[PDB]
Formats: sequence, structure tokens, C-alpha cells
Amino acid sequence: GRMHSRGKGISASALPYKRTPPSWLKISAPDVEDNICKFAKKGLTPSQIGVILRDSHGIAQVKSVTGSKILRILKAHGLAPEIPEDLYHLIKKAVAIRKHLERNRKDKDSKFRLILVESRIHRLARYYKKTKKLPPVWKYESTTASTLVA
Amino acid sequence: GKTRGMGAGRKLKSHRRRQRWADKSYKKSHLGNEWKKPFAGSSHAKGIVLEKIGIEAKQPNSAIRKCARVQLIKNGKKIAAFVPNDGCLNYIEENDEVLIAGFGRKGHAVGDIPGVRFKVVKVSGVSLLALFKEKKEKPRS
Amino acid sequence: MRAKWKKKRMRRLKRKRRKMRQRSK
Amino acid sequence: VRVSVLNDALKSMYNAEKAGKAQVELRPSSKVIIKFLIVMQKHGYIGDFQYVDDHRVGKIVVELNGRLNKCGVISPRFDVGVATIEGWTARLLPSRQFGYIVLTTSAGIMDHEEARRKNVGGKVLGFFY
Amino acid sequence: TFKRRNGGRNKHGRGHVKFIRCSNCGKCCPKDKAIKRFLVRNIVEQAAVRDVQEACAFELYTLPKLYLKMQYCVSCAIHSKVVRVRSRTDRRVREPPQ
RNA sequence: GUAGGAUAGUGGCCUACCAUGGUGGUGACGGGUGACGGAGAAUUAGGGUUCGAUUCCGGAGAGGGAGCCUGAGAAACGGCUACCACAUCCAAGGAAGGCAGCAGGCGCGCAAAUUACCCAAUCCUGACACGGGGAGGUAGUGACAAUAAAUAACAAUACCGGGAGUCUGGUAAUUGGAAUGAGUACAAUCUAAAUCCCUUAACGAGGAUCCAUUGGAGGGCAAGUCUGGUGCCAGCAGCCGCGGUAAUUCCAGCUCCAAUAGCGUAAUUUAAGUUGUUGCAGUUAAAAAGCUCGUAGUUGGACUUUGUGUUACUUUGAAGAAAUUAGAGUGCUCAAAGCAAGCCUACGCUCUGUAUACAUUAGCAUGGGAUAACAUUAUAGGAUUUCGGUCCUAUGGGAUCGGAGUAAUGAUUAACAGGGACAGUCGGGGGCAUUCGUAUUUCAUAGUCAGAGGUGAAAUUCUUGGAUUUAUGAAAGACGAACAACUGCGAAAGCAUUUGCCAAGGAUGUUUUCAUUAAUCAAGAACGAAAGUUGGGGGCUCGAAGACGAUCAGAUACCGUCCUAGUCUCAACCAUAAACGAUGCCGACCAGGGAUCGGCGGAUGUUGCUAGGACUCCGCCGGCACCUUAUGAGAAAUCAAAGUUUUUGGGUUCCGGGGGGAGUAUGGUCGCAAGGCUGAAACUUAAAGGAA
Ligand SMILES: [K+]
Ligand SMILES: [K+]
Ligand SMILES: [K+]
Ligand SMILES: [K+]
Ligand SMILES: [K+]
Ligand SMILES: [K+]
Ligand SMILES: [K+]
Ligand SMILES: [K+]
Ligand SMILES: [K+]
Ligand SMILES: [K+]
Ligand SMILES: [K+]
Ligand SMILES: [Mg+2]
Ligand SMILES: [Mg+2]
Ligand SMILES: [Mg+2]
Ligand SMILES: [Mg+2]
Ligand SMILES: [Mg+2]
Ligand SMILES: [Mg+2]
Ligand SMILES: [Mg+2]
Ligand SMILES: [Mg+2]
Ligand SMILES: [Mg+2]
Ligand SMILES: [Mg+2]
Ligand SMILES: [Mg+2]
Ligand SMILES: [Mg+2]
Ligand SMILES: [Mg+2]
Ligand SMILES: [Mg+2]
Ligand SMILES: [Mg+2]
Ligand SMILES: [Mg+2]
Ligand SMILES: [Mg+2]
Ligand SMILES: [Mg+2]
Ligand SMILES: [Mg+2]
Ligand SMILES: [Mg+2]
Ligand SMILES: [Mg+2]
Ligand SMILES: [Mg+2]
Ligand SMILES: [Mg+2]
Ligand SMILES: [Mg+2]
Ligand SMILES: [Mg+2]
Ligand SMILES: [Mg+2]
Ligand SMILES: [Mg+2]
Ligand SMILES: [Mg+2]
Ligand SMILES: [Mg+2]
Ligand SMILES: [Mg+2]
Ligand SMILES: [Mg+2]
Ligand SMILES: [Mg+2]
Ligand SMILES: [Mg+2]
Ligand SMILES: [Mg+2]
Ligand SMILES: [Mg+2]
Ligand SMILES: [Mg+2]
Ligand SMILES: [Mg+2]
Ligand SMILES: [Mg+2]
Ligand SMILES: [Mg+2]
Ligand SMILES: [Mg+2]
Ligand SMILES: [Mg+2]
Ligand SMILES: [Mg+2]
Ligand SMILES: [Mg+2]
Ligand SMILES: [Zn+2]
Repeated sequence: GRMHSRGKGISASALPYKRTPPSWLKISAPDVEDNICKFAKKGLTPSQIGVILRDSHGIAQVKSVTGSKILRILKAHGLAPEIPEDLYHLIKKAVAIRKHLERNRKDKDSKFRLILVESRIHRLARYYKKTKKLPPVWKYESTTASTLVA
Repeated sequence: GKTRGMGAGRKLKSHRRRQRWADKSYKKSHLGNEWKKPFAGSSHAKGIVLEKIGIEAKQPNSAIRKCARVQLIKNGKKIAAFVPNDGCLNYIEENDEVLIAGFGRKGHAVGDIPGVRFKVVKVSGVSLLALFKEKKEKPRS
Repeated sequence: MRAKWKKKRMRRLKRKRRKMRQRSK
Repeated sequence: VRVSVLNDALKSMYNAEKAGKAQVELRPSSKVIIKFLIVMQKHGYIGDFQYVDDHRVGKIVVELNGRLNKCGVISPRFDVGVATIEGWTARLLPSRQFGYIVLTTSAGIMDHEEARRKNVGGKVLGFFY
Repeated sequence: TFKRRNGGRNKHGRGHVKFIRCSNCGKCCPKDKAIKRFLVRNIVEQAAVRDVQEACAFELYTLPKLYLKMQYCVSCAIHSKVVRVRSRTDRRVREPPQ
């Protein structure tokens, strides 16, 4: 189930068996990749780029039209952020809890959740260093974490 | 449950090593406290009869078990040795050399005799069995 | 004897030893 | 987590067989499971099984015929040379006349009788009878 | 030997339940274990309704009722006969009696 | 590390100088061993447990250390020098000492033989065919251990059976003739010489006294409810028990039983699936850490050819001491053994035989490539030809920098794994501030008059100085009723008046994103009811301790009255609970049924309502539970998991091994303390315990 709770939820997306684009989808691969680069330069992340394409352009899966995932397209154009998106959001959450916790010393529930979030940061950072998606000497520092994110 | 991994050889071996100590039979032999027993790991032992004593049989029996306090010659420890058979205490005199043996339960008390774990086998170099059956006689008088 | 009170009796007995041993140090 | 997909597949079949079911679904599928089934199929312990493609791992529906007493994995997968096959059969099989231990050898997945004929050793996957 | 599947109380999926105080002796008892009875009766006993109704100063008046919620500990419920010891089979019957 | 010195020679082996390294939870370092290592030994269905001083191999020592000469070889001890420890002789000035060689003695002990003969065999050594050999062999002692094997056989009578009868079988210190080695002994043989054995003249059995023993006869456990004695004594009894005047159990006789030239008694294997890898347990019997995080460790979804990256694994082979083990051959009379022998009858033969297998792990070498581990991948420093430049170097090669080509140019999928984003929600989840509620207590005002309180009954206690009771109002602190449930939230502890703010979260929804990032976790961390500790605030109520009134034989209690700490709060500690589901976490599978909580999908017609909400019906996912049932499990109680277990193996952590002593002593560590964590032994005991 969940990494840091007893939850056993299974809700998730279910990809269709048809990997090809629908017959009613006329946009070509060069046009799609032009929009993906256009959104990345505006600051959007791979997760929220695909949401816009699905909701406003009828592109259910970018891979079906272009043959590559959104992050791969951004890397080919030098638009992949230095810190991966998912690791970035964990750091932002840890910063928020610490900022809240400095004014609330007796909020022991927050202190408990801060430990879980930071341990989740270190498990993900370890993986990214092994796959060389982070600098080899990159290290998460609570003192300077708030400067990275936000 | 049990650890099953093919690479878990160390944990299984070390786990058993720790758990064997929980076994009373294993711990009695590997503790080293057997050497501190009056026999100090020996099957028999010679000693000097200090006095002839009687011990009240444990309940629900009622009798006076004839024993003898013996000081072991090799280490000077004093023990109580039961004298078996009928009227064999008359064959034992104080300050006499007696061969002692275990009572049969490896240092545990036997029967209704309280706190007695030794018995007398020989007296003055002669077995009590031979004296009891009038095979031999004690060397004196 | 109730286990709780036997536990209480032993703790009292340990305090005296703790005090009867630190008396000479 | 899912550690041995083979154990889930064989455990599902064994439970289904005892309940007297005619079919049973195995998920996920693997080429080890398929080759294990083929060994059972050749000896007439299961009927026809069908692999369903779902673009992720696939699924298998196995037809049962009521001949399978038990089938299970051996974990961990111990090494078994040809000379030690006799000891394993004396442990896992009902008798010296039926029942097969499935091995993975460098020559492929096969039962212990075929392994003796080819004089090849390997590792134990499971057994059935 | 475990006597009841519920352990004598009604608690699932929670750690602690605050206690109440027995209406009879004041003993502390978890609210989910206490025997609760909600008594509703006329504020005037049936032996005095006729006399009070004859002395009424109003042409129409409904005598109010007395609402009292009683929460007993186990010892008081058994002693006061609010509940009785039941046989092993009858212990499982949870429906109120007739 | 560099340079030397020394050594037969490598090397911090040693010196000078320089550097700051080396080892460690994959257990260094230290401690224990009644520890020489191995070949092996015992027991072993398999796996295993225990042992290994001792004849083969290796090492080490010669009373303890050290030093050394001679020599090819020794840090030699049946060589020397010194010290220390023991000890011999002396004319007292000196001198000589090393049995853990053989025998022998003392001592120690439960515990172990002759101060014998010989170089004949085996082999070793010297100048040596010849000498020497306490190595070695021979004999003596020898119930360590092992092998074979006597203590009678037969017939006829008497007696007694079975298949009136008669064949067969059984008993007798009856009666008969036969057999024979134990013993004894001419002899020969044996042997280096003797001795024993083998062979053999004579001799050698009737109660064939040429006398079988050791333990038993209640049960376990084969064998007596026999007779005499004893009377809870004496004694027996491994365990259960026997014995108190009619003892199957003690002491005896008789009889019977077991093994038998043997048998009894006092570490270790088996039994023990009571150490469990194979293969055990942990709801209640002993045993899930209070809870979560977390490193090492251990374990990790699917996918790539079917029809000079590194390893594990598997196959075959090579190498491997003998002895032992297994095993082939062989009639030492058999046997344990031994390694011999066999064939015929010549001046001999079978080249006579003296096989073979096994031998963990590590190492070496072939074949196999499923399973599995590690490593690797997208600015290819890519593969592949071809055309140059430059440099170096032989009788072309190498290195390096470029051009132009060739090609399908080069990225598995998106787990009813996990993480992250997003969406509308949901909750008594947490923190901060804030609102309200009656009650209680106190006080104020007013009214009234004799009791009020409390108990089983009373009394302590309050009260005409106005108690209790009634109305109004104020203050204080606590608490948050009813609603409130086999309901919710939280990792657990725990969480319940309103509203706002702050961060967090599960589930659901999703054709969003990453792509194995995971599971469980030594070490190490966060949180952890109540009580308790330190200080400040507060101090209604209740209330350990204390005091008093009752009750009582007593009452340090239960009941009543008053009350301290405490109860509330802040800062800081403590880390324990029946912290319980007495049930660790992750994953798969395996019956039925209704209800309920959250989210979503579909259908439907009602609302004193503003598509939606409320309700009705169908379904999906997730959660707290309940009900029926066994095809399951279990000692059962009972459990839809405590099921899918002798048809035993999904992954992982913790933890138990009869009852006590004892969560005690001691050491360590944490704490202000209280204590927490870690945690024995001596000794004691035949039951304790679970379910029914
Ligand atoms: K979701
Ligand atoms: K083991
Ligand atoms: K109840
Ligand atoms: K050297
Ligand atoms: K050097
Ligand atoms: K020489
Ligand atoms: K010789
Ligand atoms: K010679
Ligand atoms: K077995
Ligand atoms: K703490
Ligand atoms: K449900
Ligand atoms: Mg799941
Ligand atoms: Mg985890
Ligand atoms: Mg399991
Ligand atoms: Mg009871
Ligand atoms: Mg819950
Ligand atoms: Mg609780
Ligand atoms: Mg040098
Ligand atoms: Mg130096
Ligand atoms: Mg040894
Ligand atoms: Mg030694
Ligand atoms: Mg040895
Ligand atoms: Mg020794
Ligand atoms: Mg010797
Ligand atoms: Mg030797
Ligand atoms: Mg030497
Ligand atoms: Mg000596
Ligand atoms: Mg020397
Ligand atoms: Mg000598
Ligand atoms: Mg010598
Ligand atoms: Mg001896
Ligand atoms: Mg005789
Ligand atoms: Mg008798
Ligand atoms: Mg019998
Ligand atoms: Mg008698
Ligand atoms: Mg007996
Ligand atoms: Mg045991
Ligand atoms: Mg057990
Ligand atoms: Mg208990
Ligand atoms: Mg228990
Ligand atoms: Mg795999
Ligand atoms: Mg997925
Ligand atoms: Mg609710
Ligand atoms: Mg309320
Ligand atoms: Mg720990
Ligand atoms: Mg606390
Ligand atoms: Mg505890
Ligand atoms: Mg517990
Ligand atoms: Mg755990
Ligand atoms: Mg628990
Ligand atoms: Mg619903
Ligand atoms: Mg049921
Ligand atoms: Mg098992
Ligand atoms: Mg125990
Ligand atoms: Zn009550």
C-alpha cells in the first residue's frame, strides 16, 4: 500500500489498449512538440503540461502522437529542470512544514510528518543520484532548501 | 516467520547460535560450571567420612535415610553420601576412606532423600556390595 | 501474593540495597 | 510486495483445483510460468491454457481437469546437480512412480526425468503431482 | 478463555473512549461498555393522576413527562436486575426483549 | 615510500629520512577454551550432533627463560654458557646435574603393566656384506575393546501328552553303553632362544562336584495376587510409588524371568520435529517490540530468438597420501581378520593377484546460458567501410587529429508496484487564537424560620451570630451532558462547545507525470495514557498521605465528614500500562449475506427547498465491523483467517524452549530522582500450565 501510512487505495489511470492516436486527432507530432516547448518556457512542469494537452487539446497521450514522453522531449531541447519535478515538490512541502513548525513548537503532528517527508526526499534523491539525474555531490540541506525551491 | 533467502546463511547460523543457550541441557555443558561441582567432572571420587548422619525422608514417606558426610580428598569439599542397603551403615566408621559415586540423575536429588546426590560404593577399599553379601570383610581388627 | 504487590515489595528491597551499598561506596 | 509470480500462479491453481473449479486466472504472466505450465500440460495434468495480451504483463486462463493433486514452488531456488536429484524426489514426491520436480537448467525448463536423460543440473522451480 | 467477541464493550477502530460515571455508585466506566437505559415516565405516578387531574386549575393541561438517561456499571446493572446473566447461547442475542 | 644495513634470500626484518596511514557489526581489538591442527572416531532414513592427548602427516617442546658453538643441516638439550627454580656428591677447597626414550620408583589421583629376552623380521645408521639399534620385534602382566566357541548327545524303561487303538513328541541325582575337549603329558613342530597355538602316544566324565554367573519378578518391562519375618521401623524405589499387623515392591526361602562367559552401577549420541536448513513455536499453554521512521543486512513485477563487461550456477575432466569407510577377488577349518594365493607335479607355471568408487569448501580447465547477481545505455568518445594530415618506428606497423559515406542509425512496456501533480470532497487528525453552555463552589443582595447534612442505622460536621431551602446577580476554575452509534479521524498514545487562521492527511476521480525509485529492517531516531519529578501560574471540583466519626474480636480498610500533594496550565524531564485484537509488517489466493462510513458512476420522481442538496434503486473502489456456514484450520475455546502445512519452502523483523530462584544479583548505560534499558548463576522442584 502507501509508503508512509496504512492506506490501500488503488485509484489510478487506466491506459487504453490502443496506443495509436484517434482518427479524429489531426495535430501532427511537430506541432505537439512545439506546444510542449512553449509551455515549458512558461514554467509548467511535465505533469501539468500533459493535463493541459488532455483537457484543452484532445491529446490523451503525448507518446501516441509524438512517440516520446514529455520529459524526454524537454530534455532534447534543454528544458529539463535541474531538480526533477517530483523531488522538487517534496522539497517545497518540507520547506512549508518547517516554516509552519518554527511558529508552532508544540505541533508534534507536524514534527512527525516532517520526518516522513524528509525521509521521502532522501530516498528519492538517492535514486536520482544513482541514475545520474542529480549532481554527484548534490545533498539536501534544510538550511538552504528554501533557496532551491520557490 | 523464518528467514528464507539464499543469501541469508549468516543470519540463520547466528540466530541458532544465540538460541541454543535457551536450552538447559546445552547451557549446562557449555557454561563451564561443571568444574565447580564437588566431583569437578569426574565419575567417582574418594573422600574421608567425617560423621555418620541420618536424614529424614521426604513426604509422604517416613524414614531415616542413613547417610555420611564426606570430605573429598582431591579438593576438600564436603558432601552427603547415601549409604544403600540394610544395615550397611554399620560397615562405615568415621575418618575412613570411601569411594563415592553419583546417585544416577547427574547431580539431581533422587527419591525421597532430600538434597542428596551421591552414594557410597566402597569403604576401606572394599565394595559395600561384597560386605552386604558377606563376600569380603573390611581390612582391620 | 498479588503480582503487583510483590513487585512493590521487591522495589522497596532494592532501594535499601541501593542505600545499604552506597553507604560504604 | 509481489516477490515470486510463479508462487502466486501455482498457489492460485492449487486453490482453484481443490475447490473444483474448471478455469482459473493467473496474473501477472511470465515466460517462466508459461514454461512451467507446458511441462504440466505435456504430462496431462492441465488442459488448454490461453494467454491474454493486455499490453502490460498479460494474463493466463488455465483449464483444469481434476488430475492435479498439488503444485507448488520451492523457494529459495536451490542448486541441484544430477547426483542430488534423487534426494529431492525422495523429499517432495509421493512415490518413486509419479510426480515431477521442475528444474531450470542451462538447457531450459524441464522435469527431473528429462534432466537425468540429458544429464544436466540446475535449480529447482517447483513440483507437481 | 475469551468470553465475548466484543470483549464486553463496543469499540472498533478507535483507541480510547472517555468514561462515564455510574448513575448508582459513581464508578468510572467507558461509555461504550456502560449499560444505558432511557427512562420516560409521567412526572406524576399513575397512583396520583386522578387526584392531580381533579385538582387541575386549567380546563386542559397535559401532565409533563420525566426523561432520565441511566448509565450503569456492570456490577450495578446485575445487582439492580437491569440485566441478568444469560446462558452461553443467549448471550449472543442482541435484540432487546419483549 | 626512498636510501642503506643484515640475511641463504624476499620483507619494517632493522636503521635514517619522509608520508598518515592500516583493521573493524561481512564482529576488528580483547576475553574464554578442562584448545596442538588434520587424516579421522562415535552415532547416524536424510539433514545432523558430539569427539579427535595417542601409533599416519604437519607443528611444537625437552624443569622455566635466554644465549651460543660445531656442522650441509640445530637456536640441539641422552651438546655447551648464564640466570631462576629444584636437587646429588664432598675429606667442605670443590664437583656433577635434566626419564614429556625403555623399564622402574615417588607423588597425584576414579584412572593405567616387566627395573624381562633379542637384533631373527621390519628398517635405519657407520670407514662398514660383518658393528650398533629399549627404533622395532619377542615373551610377561592384561575381562580396554573385538572374534570363534564347551558346560553335554543318544537309546531303552517309568511317567505325561497329541495325531479303545497305536504312531510321534515331552520329563526323571532312574538304567545303559557311545562321543569328546578342559586338563595332563612321550614327541615332534613352533622360536634368534624359549613360550603359546596347530599336530599327536599314553592318561583324562555321571550328581559327567569337570557344580555359570550377573541382575530382576506392582507398572513402565520379560517374570509369583507363593511361604516365613518385619510393621511408615528397617529398607526399597532412575520415574510413578511400596512399607502404619493378612507387604505381588522391604529382609529371606522357593519358584520363575532376561541376558549369558559375561552382567550390574557411576561424559556423550539416539530417542529430540524438546534447537526445527530439511523441520518446531509465539490469540488463550513459554513467546509480537507501545507506535512509527530508518542505515547496514536480507528480499525484490513483467519484457529482448522463436518456429571480448564481470560473476554465481550446472556439466565433464585434470589433480589429488596411505591407513580408515564403501567395495571387487580369495574356504586364515568358520569368524573378527589378513593380502594372500591358485594350478598341476616340473627343477615349474598362471606376464598370478594385491581392482574400483567415494573424497565438503576453495583453486585449475572444457561444454551449457535457463534462472539469478553486479555493471552499462541518449550532447553515443557508438558500429561500419573509405579518403587524408601529423608524429613515432621496422624488415609496413603503431599513435593521434580530420573529411566524406554506409544504416530502419541508436531510448521495452507503463505492474489492480511505488512516488509526484491535479480535481471536488471528507474527518470528534494536529497547532494557534477566539465564542458559548449549564452545573459546581464562593461571594453579594433579598426573603423565610429550625433544623440541615449524611447512613443499613448513626456520628463526626454546619446552624436563631440565620444553617439547609427559594429568587436575582457577580467571580473563579474545571468540565464540555443529552445528540453519541457494534459511527468517524489518527502511526500509536489519543481526539467531542462555536468561528477564524496555519501547515498536514486517507480515500475516491484521472486516456496527467517519473519509470522500479520497492518490501522488511541491527545501529540510530521522532512520538508515547495515567502516575511521578523540577520551577512558574492557577487552585472550582474531586482527592493518595493525614486527621476524625462509624463498623468490627481487632479495622491502619471497605461507609461517612474534613483535607495535603495531586487533579488544570506553561517550560523542562521521565518512557512505562491488560500501551490488548493479549494476534508485527508487505503480497497473492480461497464461501455466502445484509447493514454502515467516504468518494465516484448510472437510473428515477417526490420535496412549505436554493443544475444541485435531501430521499429512493443498481453498481464500483476504499474503511470500521457484524451475521450464516465448513469444503478448511485447531488441544479445544474458537477463527472467513488463527484457512490455502508431514501433500511441510511468497518476502522480511522481533521473539519462546518445564516450574521456580528472577526481571533478582552483578557490570554497563540513561535519568535530578522515582526508576528505565541490558541481564545472570548457585540452588531448588515433578509437575506448573491451556482448553474442555
Ligand atoms: K488517486
Ligand atoms: K538450525
Ligand atoms: K455493555
Ligand atoms: K632479506
Ligand atoms: K622500506
Ligand atoms: K657434517
Ligand atoms: K635386525
Ligand atoms: K649394516
Ligand atoms: K521431514
Ligand atoms: K522521547
Ligand atoms: K463496503
Ligand atoms: Mg494493494
Ligand atoms: Mg516500510
Ligand atoms: Mg509466510
Ligand atoms: Mg472466568
Ligand atoms: Mg481507522
Ligand atoms: Mg488503550
Ligand atoms: Mg630494502
Ligand atoms: Mg625509523
Ligand atoms: Mg580440538
Ligand atoms: Mg593445552
Ligand atoms: Mg590429534
Ligand atoms: Mg591436555
Ligand atoms: Mg602414550
Ligand atoms: Mg607425530
Ligand atoms: Mg627443538
Ligand atoms: Mg618434568
Ligand atoms: Mg635448548
Ligand atoms: Mg633424557
Ligand atoms: Mg634428542
Ligand atoms: Mg584401566
Ligand atoms: Mg563350570
Ligand atoms: Mg522377593
Ligand atoms: Mg509383565
Ligand atoms: Mg508375608
Ligand atoms: Mg519393581
Ligand atoms: Mg528441552
Ligand atoms: Mg515446542
Ligand atoms: Mg496467564
Ligand atoms: Mg502466555
Ligand atoms: Mg524478475
Ligand atoms: Mg502503474
Ligand atoms: Mg461522526
Ligand atoms: Mg456538547
Ligand atoms: Mg532498536
Ligand atoms: Mg507523558
Ligand atoms: Mg512492557
Ligand atoms: Mg503485548
Ligand atoms: Mg515492525
Ligand atoms: Mg502491537
Ligand atoms: Mg455510499
Ligand atoms: Mg462464524
Ligand atoms: Mg513449515
Ligand atoms: Mg524455562
Ligand atoms: Zn455502579
